[PDB]
Formats: sequence, C-alpha cells, structure tokens
Amino acid sequence: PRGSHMMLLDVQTDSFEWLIGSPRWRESAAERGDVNPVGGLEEVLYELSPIEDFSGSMSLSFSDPRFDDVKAPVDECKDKDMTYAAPLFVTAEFINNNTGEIKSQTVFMGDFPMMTEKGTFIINGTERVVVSQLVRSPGVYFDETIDKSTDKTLHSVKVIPSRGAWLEFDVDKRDTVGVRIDRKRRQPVTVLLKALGWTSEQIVERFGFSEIMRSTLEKDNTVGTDEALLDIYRKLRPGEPPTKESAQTLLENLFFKEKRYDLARVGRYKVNKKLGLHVGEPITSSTLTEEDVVATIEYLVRLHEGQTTMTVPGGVEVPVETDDIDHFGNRRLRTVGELIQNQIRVGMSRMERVVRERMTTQDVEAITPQTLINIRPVVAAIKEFF
Amino acid sequence: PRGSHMMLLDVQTDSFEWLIGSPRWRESAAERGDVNPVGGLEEVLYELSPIEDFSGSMSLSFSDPRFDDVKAPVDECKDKDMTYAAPLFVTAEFINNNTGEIKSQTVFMGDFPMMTEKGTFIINGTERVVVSQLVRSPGVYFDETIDKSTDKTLHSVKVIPSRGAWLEFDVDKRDTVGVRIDRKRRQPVTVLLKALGWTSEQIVERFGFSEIMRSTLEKDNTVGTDEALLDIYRKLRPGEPPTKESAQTLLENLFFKEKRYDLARVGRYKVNKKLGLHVGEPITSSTLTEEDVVATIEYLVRLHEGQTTMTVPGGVEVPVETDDIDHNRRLRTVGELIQNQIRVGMSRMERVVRERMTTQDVEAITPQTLINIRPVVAAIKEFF
Repeated sequence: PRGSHMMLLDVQTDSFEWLIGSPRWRESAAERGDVNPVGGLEEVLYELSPIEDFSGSMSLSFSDPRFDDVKAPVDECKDKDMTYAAPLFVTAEFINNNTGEIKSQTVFMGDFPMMTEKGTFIINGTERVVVSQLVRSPGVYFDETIDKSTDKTLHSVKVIPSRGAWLEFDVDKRDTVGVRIDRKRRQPVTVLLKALGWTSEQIVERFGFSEIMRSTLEKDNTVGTDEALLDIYRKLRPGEPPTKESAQTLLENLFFKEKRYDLARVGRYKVNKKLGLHVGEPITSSTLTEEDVVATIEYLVRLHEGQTTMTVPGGVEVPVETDDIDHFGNRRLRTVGELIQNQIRVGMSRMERVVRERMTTQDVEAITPQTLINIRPVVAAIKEFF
Repeated sequence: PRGSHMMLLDVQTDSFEWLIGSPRWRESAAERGDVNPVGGLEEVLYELSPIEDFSGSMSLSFSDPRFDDVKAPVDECKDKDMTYAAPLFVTAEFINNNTGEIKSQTVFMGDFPMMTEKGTFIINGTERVVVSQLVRSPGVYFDETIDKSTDKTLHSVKVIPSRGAWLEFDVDKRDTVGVRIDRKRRQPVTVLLKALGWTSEQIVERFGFSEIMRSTLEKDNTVGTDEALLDIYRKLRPGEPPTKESAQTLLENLFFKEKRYDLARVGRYKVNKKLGLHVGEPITSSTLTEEDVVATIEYLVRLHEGQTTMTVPGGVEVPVETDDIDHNRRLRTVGELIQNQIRVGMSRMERVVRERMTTQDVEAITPQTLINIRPVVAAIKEFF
C-alpha cells in the first residue's frame, strides 16, 4: 500500500500521453525543450531489442509502436461491459545472421486500454482510476535483521537502479555470503566474482580478511570463470541451452550497459557517495561498474564483522553503517504512465523468453516475427494490472 | 503513504454524494434498502448536537446541512485560479432552558469544494484527485520489538477504533509501562489507572504479579485521582488552565461516550475475543469500557512477563500472544476522509461555543454570537 494521498490530474494524464508517445506529448516536449524525446513504449521496445538466441545466429528487434483507432466509444464500452482500448502495432524485424536475410513485419501486440477524457480507464464496463505510487528511489541500501530461528545478526544489501535488474547480497545464518541476481535464486557471491574474471587468488587477496568469504569460497562448487558464468545462466534462464558467450552477454547487459540498466544521476551519485567512488569525477555513465559490485560486497562484509570504516582502492574512507534510514528522501513518485510501462516490461520479458526458445525449435527458413512472437504474456500483464 | 493503488470512480463520486446528502444519494440509498439514511455532514452535526454548557442551562444544536448553487462553473474556476466550491449553510438553534426560549438561525459555515464529474476538485485553478486510503481496521493489536541499545524485548499495544481517539500502551527499555492518549506524549500507565479512580492498593492488587507495574507505580509522581486527571489534561491540552471537571469530562468524551468514540461491531467483537470479555453476551454498545482498558494493560503486562494465558475477573481464559497485523485493513473513501476533517474543524468550533456560553449574556446570546466558522474553513483549506 504505497499510493499517493493526492494527485494532480494533469501530471498523470501527461504521463499517459508520454507512455503512448502521443503528438501532444511531442509538442509539449518540443516547447518545454528539447530534443531526444523517447516515448514510454518506445523505450521498452528499444530496451529488449535485439533479442538473440544463444548461438547467436538469430536476432529480433522491435520499434515504432503506434495505435489504431479505438474499437468502441466510451459509452458503448460502458453499456456493453467492454474495455476502452486501441490496438497496438509495432515494427518487428527478424534477422538470420548466417545469411544476412532480413524479414520485417507489422505485428499486433494486443488491445491497449486508453485513458479517457476524465483521466480514467474503462475496464470491462467499470471506470477506474490508477493511482501514482511511492517507490524506493535509486541507491544502494544496507540493512540489519535478526534471524527468526537462531537469532544471529544478519546483513543484506540492495542495489536499486532507476531502471533495470536488482542486485542483492546477504550474509545468512549458515555463515555464507550470497548474491541474488534479478530476484532469482541465491548463489555464493564468489560465483559472481569469478564470472567477472576473478581468480580464487584475487578473491583471497581482496576478501581474505573475512572468514565467511573464505568459507564461502570453499563451499562454492564452481571452478573457473567459465563455470561461474554458466551457473548464472542456469539460475536466470532455466531449461535454456547455456554457452560461455551468451552468459557473458547476459551478465554484461544486466548491469553494465546503458540499454537495459540505468542508475540515473541520483542513483550514481548516491552509490559513489556511499562507497566513496569517483572522488573527483562528474556523473557521466549511469551503469554499474565492476568496482561498484566489488565495493558493495566488501562494504557488506565489513559491516558484518563490525567494522565502521572502509577504503576501496583509489577511493576515500567512508563510514560503514546500515542505511536504516530507509524512509523520507529515499522514495520517489511513479506516475501512472511509469507504472503501466513497468508492467509492460514484465510482460515483454516473458514474451522475450518465448522468442528465444522458439528460435531453437523452429525452422530458420520458416521463421518470421509472427512465428516467434506470443503476445499472451503482454495482454496477461495488462489484464493483471487492471 | 497509504493510498489505494486503484480507485473505482463511481465509488468515490457516490461517497461524495453521501457526504453532502444529495437527492441522488438519498435515492441510491433507498433502492439498496438502507432504512433511514443519514448523510456525511448530517452525521457530524448529530454527533455534536446538542452543545450544552456545564450547568445545563442552555444548548445549541445543528441540523439541515444544505448548499446553494456553486459560485463559478468548472471552466471559469480553471481560468481565474478560483476554487470550485459551493456555500454551506446549516440550521442552528439556541435553547434557553431557564426561559424555554428558542432562537433558530441559518448559519453560513464556509465555501465547500465540490467534486467534479471526473472525481476531482478545482483548488485555485488546479485540478486534483483525492485518493482513498487503507487504514488499520478496528481492534486491539499487540506486537513485539527489540531495542537496539539493550537487546531488550519490548511490547506495545494499540487500541484502534472505527472512529475516535487512539490508545497505546508500551513497555520501554527502562522497564516502565507507559500510555499514549490521542497520540499525545507518554505518561506512566498508573496515571491513567489513578485517573479512572484506582487507588495504589487496587493497582498493586490487580497488577502486583508484575515487577514493572510495581516499578512504574513507584516512579509515578502523581498522588491520587485528581492529580492524575490534571496531568492528563496538561498533556492533552497544553497552555490551558486545568480544572477538576474539564479533565474528567475530557476523559469520558475520549473513549466512553458514543458521541466521540466508536469501535464498531467488528471492533467490539475483536476486543471481546482477544481479551476474553463477555464471551456469550450480545453487543449493546461500541464504546470502550474501563474493563477493556484494564484488561488490555494486563494482557500487555502478562505478554511481557512471558505468560501464555490470561483470565480477566469474570471473563474466560485466552491465549497471550502478539498479533501479526499483516492484512486487517479497511478502505476510507474520499467522502469519509473529508468528513473526518469536518469533525476536526467542528470540534474546535465547538470549544469556542462552550467558551462563549460562559462569558456572554444569555439574553443576548444567539447562534451567530456563539459560532465562529474559522477553524472549519481552516480544516477544509488545509485538507486540500
């Protein structure tokens, strides 16, 4: 329950105009100034494009989202218990990287519920008002709890971007240090370290001061960078055929590429500040770095052993403490358009999984965008939202 | 932040029709089978009527909340930075109980922001959406906490009504049992007991099993009921001269009178089961009782003692445990939200009436001389 107590109608309706990339939004973005304006649905399509198989001999890209006219007037949608919506169409482009052949099509991506003049939606005849929400603002947040069972003191940390996957570390009751990538299952943190190119020697050179890091390294079953990369792939894409190259591409696109990851200026500043990085640098790139990952793990571990300061290589000394003040200032306001955009992403990612798996079972000459694209996860996500 | 994630527009517009007691609502509430329907503003006026002076020699009562036409239309209010509103009038009659004379007048209560067809309000030209909230449902809720500085287990309890003042008890890290009334400042719980007419002997008799209750009673600097009542009044009403009577009156009005306090049937039931009170008896009232207050303190105290069972005098055995307040919760519509701000404004308007009832000449007293609508317009202006 994180809804606003009060909303400005115009701010929310403007955010829906943005989400659908409407003309009025373009001219409002043109006056207020200025260029590089990207629609909400535009962004989502741009983010996941291109979708590739593990080979990767196939790619599929999305672009140019637009709408047809509404299927029925509002009053007709009310007196017939229908949803006020407009058909969504995108430009999908399939590429066979072996031949270089390109197959472009227009694809229907489902009926998209449109905001009325009242700033409302009409779902199944019922008029609804979507409320803006207060969510955790970008940053890196450390905390402390007590285990329900053994009553040991536990520490965890969340790297929360403005946009993209979550990265979570924790010390558990079995004295291990773990990593959760994109809310997936828990792995020993040494796995992620190796996937980034760290040898066991470098790991003990850096984290040898901690015994739980030395024990985690022992009870860690991966041997080498390649094996760690594949363990991550299996945790994130179960049932799908792993390769060293696609897992490597996967990890890069999760945190280190601007396309699907963004801390934004506020997140990048707060991460630098908290960990003592970029001591004299301005904010340019808003992706995570290898330094951020290593620093965060070190911070968590020193926090667990009861240390109060720390200094990363080339950084300044910072206090090591929980961010227990995870209230007031550490929250931001997500408009209606942004909320819908987020649910679109979720549906899109499930659609993206089906594309990859259909790329491995379909005949490459019969493969078109239409054969690859199942829009059900997208219409189910919107359905779930309302 | 406790707003809904989604509202149904027809629910919110209906709640506003209910608030202003419109004919549209009165119809809608007739076909639904609601017998004897009462509007939102109408309900509030009843809760505070009549306002009687201490001596019982005069009274002031309110009725018939009604509106004229709105000042400017929606468009005109948007263009001129005007608030889209309609003047509110009530009927207020003053009775002199000595002479039997009645003085009835129509009183202006201020400009009332009206909800549009979009479920919005135009305030100074800007269109705004008030959001329904999810609040804690009625009942009595015990929880457990760990103090960082001592690793001590702390327990707290909140008695939440459907309508009215909160009541909180807690065990701190100094092993004192305290109370917060209407979310005001903490006092030792023995002050509340003394204020309710309990003596130290009666307190030691009922709560002697607890060392922290003995300790709280020791460190309690209040001697007797009268001193306890004054201390409470000081905490609840700062800057104001504390008398004997206006302290007892305040405490009665907080929890034990229907005018200002309502557990609702769900609350009354939940409190009964939790504390093992009136096991088979039917619900006759939804106010708090002294029995509830004492039982709640005892529960919290036994909870801290590590005890697993409690049997209140004349009650049944209940398990002693914390509550896992996960879900419950209830929905407060926009109309109900506005109604609560009206209550606040009206209650301040009420205190001024009582003040003016003392210092004015009864033969010159009219409803217009008693009613100052400034706290009401302030509560409304603040809300939006």
